Amino acid sequence: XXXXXXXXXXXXXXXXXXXXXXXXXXGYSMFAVGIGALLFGYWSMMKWNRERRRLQIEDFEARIALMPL
Amino acid sequence: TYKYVNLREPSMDMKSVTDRAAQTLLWTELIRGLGMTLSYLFREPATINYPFEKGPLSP
Repeated sequence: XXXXXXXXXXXXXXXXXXXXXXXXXXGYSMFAVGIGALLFGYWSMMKWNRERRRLQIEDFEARIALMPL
Repeated sequence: TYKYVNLREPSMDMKSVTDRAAQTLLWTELIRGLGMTLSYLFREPATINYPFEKGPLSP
């Protein structure tokens, strides 16, 4: 018997198929997070600015209180 | 046989236009491209250093 190269089929590798698929973000869903992060962003930032006003008047008060300076 | 490279505009109305506009306004697909090489960093490199390891050959 003579032995040569043998053939293999099984699944035939599956040639030409789109492996690319959309993931995580769809379109409308990411905009709700996007503007949602903005709405949370400005609201939390301005609370510290109002807290800065408590310091702002009190810091400049030191110059008014000190006249022997 | 003809495979055709032209897509002939995937966008049409409302839902198909806005998601195609969202990827061009910010990024999304570029962050998806950023994540492609992320997994490539995680997997081990197929590298052979010569003075100790040797490469594959034939009889």
